[PDB]
Amino acid sequence: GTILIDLSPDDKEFQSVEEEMQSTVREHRDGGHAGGIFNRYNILKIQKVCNKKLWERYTHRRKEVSEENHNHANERMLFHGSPFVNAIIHKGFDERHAYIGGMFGAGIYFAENSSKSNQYVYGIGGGTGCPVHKDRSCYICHRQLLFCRVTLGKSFLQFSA
Amino acid sequence: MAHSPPGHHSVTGRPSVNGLALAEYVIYRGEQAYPEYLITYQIMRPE
Ligand SMILES: CN1CCN(C(=O)c2ccc(-c3cc(=O)c4ccccc4o3)cc2)CC1
Ligand SMILES: [Zn+2]
Repeated sequence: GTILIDLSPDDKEFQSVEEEMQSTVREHRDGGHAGGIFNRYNILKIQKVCNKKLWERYTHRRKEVSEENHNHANERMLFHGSPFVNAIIHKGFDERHAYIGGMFGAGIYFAENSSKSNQYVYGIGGGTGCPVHKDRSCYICHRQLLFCRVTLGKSFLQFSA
Repeated sequence: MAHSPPGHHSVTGRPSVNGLALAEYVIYRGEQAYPEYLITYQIMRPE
């Protein structure tokens, strides 16, 4: 039930999503080991992900959270980079995506920095890099990120290095 | 999937050394995220 609709580069919605992508690149403490070396991206395509059932599933849970938190879902737009992006757009997020070795326990991780999510496109630590060239800094191969609507509700604050 | 800390719906990972890093977040229910945009891109080699 998922359909992907292409946005035009002339669309304000394309432009605002590209800007959040571009403006949230930072340098990483691994010197580029995991996601590669770059200051900016070449955006090739932005598609809106449309699934009525997955949407209604998200809005139902959003209402539950909101009602537990003085009518405040605390909703954010955040990045997610994963080898399992195809499973996510078709089936949604679920417990099979829980990151067992994650520093905040077995959950699903999102980033404000697009470049942090980029570090996971080809797997934990960048895996072995792109399928074609085995290069975590490949400048040729097309990569994919999700820009996601995320319900935080009341969030537990972990101060960390 | 672990549980959210009692009384909370998510965890925020605040950066406390790298002053330029933005926050990271963790949810423990798949229904608390919707994958709204799929972005296809290349990283660009700095000049
Ligand atoms: C079932 N296991 C899920 C975790 N695995 C992942 O490959 C995985 C994919 C994406 C992420 C991911 C994706 C992110 O976008 C992200 C952003 C901030 C901090 C951490 C982040 O981690 C983590 C792990 C291995 C399989
Ligand atoms: Zn490649």
